[PDB]
Amino acid sequence: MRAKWRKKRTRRLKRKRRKVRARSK
Amino acid sequence: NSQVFGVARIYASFNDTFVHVTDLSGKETIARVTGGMKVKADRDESSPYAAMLAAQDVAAKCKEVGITAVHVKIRATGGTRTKTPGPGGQAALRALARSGLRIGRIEDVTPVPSDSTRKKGGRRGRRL
Amino acid sequence: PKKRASNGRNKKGRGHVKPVRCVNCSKSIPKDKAIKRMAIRNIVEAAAVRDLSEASVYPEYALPKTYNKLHYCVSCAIHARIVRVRSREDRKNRAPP
Amino acid sequence: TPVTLAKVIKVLGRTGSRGGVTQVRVEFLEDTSRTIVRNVKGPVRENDILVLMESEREARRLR
Amino acid sequence: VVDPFTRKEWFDIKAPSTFENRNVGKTLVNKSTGLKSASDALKGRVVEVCLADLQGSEDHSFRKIKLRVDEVQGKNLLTNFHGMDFTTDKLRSMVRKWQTLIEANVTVKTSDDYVLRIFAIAFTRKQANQVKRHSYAQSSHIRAIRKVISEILTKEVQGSTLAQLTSKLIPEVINKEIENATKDIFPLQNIHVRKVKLLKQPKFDVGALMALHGEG
RNA sequence: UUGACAUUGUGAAGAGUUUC
RNA sequence: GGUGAAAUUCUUGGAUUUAUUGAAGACUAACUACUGCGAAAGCAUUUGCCAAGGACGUUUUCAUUAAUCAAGAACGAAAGUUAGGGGAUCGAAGAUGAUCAGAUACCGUCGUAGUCUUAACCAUAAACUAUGCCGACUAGGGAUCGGGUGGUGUUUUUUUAAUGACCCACUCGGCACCUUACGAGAAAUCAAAGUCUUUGGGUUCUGGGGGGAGUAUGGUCGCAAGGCUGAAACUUAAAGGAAUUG
Repeated sequence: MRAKWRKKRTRRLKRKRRKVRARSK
Repeated sequence: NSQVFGVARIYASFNDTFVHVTDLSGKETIARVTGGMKVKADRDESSPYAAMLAAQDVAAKCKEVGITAVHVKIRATGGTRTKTPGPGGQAALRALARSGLRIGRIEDVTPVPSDSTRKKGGRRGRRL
Repeated sequence: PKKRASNGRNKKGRGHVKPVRCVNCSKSIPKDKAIKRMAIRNIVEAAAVRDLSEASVYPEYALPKTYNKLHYCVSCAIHARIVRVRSREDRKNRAPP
Repeated sequence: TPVTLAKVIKVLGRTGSRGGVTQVRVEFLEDTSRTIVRNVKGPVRENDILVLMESEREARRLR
Repeated sequence: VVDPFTRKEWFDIKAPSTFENRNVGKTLVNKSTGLKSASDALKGRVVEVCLADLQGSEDHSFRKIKLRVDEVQGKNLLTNFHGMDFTTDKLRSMVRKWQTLIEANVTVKTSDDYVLRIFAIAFTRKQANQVKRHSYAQSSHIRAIRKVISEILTKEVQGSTLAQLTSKLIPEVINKEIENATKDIFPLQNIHVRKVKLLKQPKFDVGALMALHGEG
């Protein structure tokens, strides 16, 4: 698959992990 | 040179063909017809033979009202579009000269801009 | 690997040009890129010329002509057979036919 | 009906995908000033005449 | 089931005095009925015409003129100078690669109150042994050229009406004068005055209207 | 709010004897 | 109308098209090129002001002031953002019409953001010449920009001129292009990608098989988007690039 696309998948996954840990406090 | 001059506006796209006629004034138009009028297929709308008959009936009405000579002015769609005339242009035009209305004073007034607004296709275009 | 010293066409000193819209496929592509072809033709094609010469007031009057500067897109051209593929040296050469 | 005739000046060549059609030039045989191109179906050589319904079309390459 | 074509009357379009073939032609107008006027529907009209037809000259084939309906009179109607224009195949022939295309403009009023924008054009040229292949000019070149062209434009439109302006336009006085002026800098072939537009016009002035008309 | 009737006179012009 | 072809869509409200006039906001075509400018990103109608800058020229001036540079700093497409203004056009979104096994897409129709700018931000792209900067040197040719030298040159008409351009010849500084490979190369291909096992001109920075991984954490800047830095286990004997033959 595309590298730009892998990179964006990771961008979202990281934003999500951040949302999680922020809810976790 | 007593023959009265109108003007025939030939808009020749590939979607259809317009043979419009007025007097030398664009106001009080005389005759207006297409191949989109002269056949029901929806594919050959702009095609020569249909625009051929378009010019045929144009000349017919030109006579029935008494118009005898014409200055011709052709255009493609223009603006920012293909910028090329359609085959209906030549077809109706030749057929006009054949039908025998006096012909003259040819030109292409197809509008051309100074680098004007953007186009359909979004940088990457109507890819087929 | 590299296939053209051009890298396609000649910018080769500036860093930028402005683009255009291909007449068929519309594609925005740079101007120093952007395959070009002039096109001169008549409006009175070789038999309708004769018909007009008879149907014409203003004898001999003129043959105006349609002048169009087509900015082509690459593959659009390639399928139009504006051009075809060429071998290594046929590519190296820059001469018209 | 507005029929006309025209004798072949030149068999231009076989265009059309299947090798059935052939481009021809014909003199309209009433006005030798009239030499027009058309397309045909069948086997053809020179000197022969076609019976033309439309004297106006003058079609082009065929596929 | 009405056929207005057997209802509309006909009228004869006539040109100003500075033209020779002033019988411009014929046109169709609906019959002036009650509470609606053929003459007004005609007043609201304009017509484009080739200068070769205006003058009989085949040198005048490319210049073309809008002519505006000012006065309608008893199957006839007097036209005014509405503006000139310049055919397109000629332009695109003229405009070629390997040279510098130049344009100049100015807005100015006539002697009489006619506000006019004017547009002239020219192109660079090689000279008789110049083996290099483009013959471009420089910034100062183009700048002073456009400067002087605008200068002369303002001068001669000042010293004129629509009448004097057109009377100089037909013989192409202006191109020759700009050539005389701009020869000092550069060869600069292919001088033309491409376009002119009427922006503002004075009150109707039927007197001078008939004056310029009122003959033939 | 819509329409009418009057307040409401003075001239014209004109579409379908008309009264708009 | 619009297309491979269709359809949506608009049309007694007379559309499409004709024409007069006006507005809007837009972008600056043909000139537009193996040509210019600029730190790069990038930069074009017109005109005026502001200051700046290169090259050239220069029997001007000062005398080593400088070259590369971690840290630190100014710039930085497009997208994006906050608040105003502006929003013709296009147009992720979005809704529709087609096609097709489906189409959540290509394609047709409409159309929101933005697209325009403004006061602040963000600091990323093939931001590529994928070739660090400073300086030395080596091999020819002809184009060519700008500056510069000469011409009992051309042309420009006047009374020579002066000038203006143009041609020939020569020189600085730029874009670069072509032949040959002398040299280099893995091979492509390169007058620098040469001077290199005969291994050293100065200087900054970067890289060590692939995956995991610019992932994770932490720090830190950022309103956000995100950015800067930046792992590890674990898994892996192939991945990889140049050229040929098929």
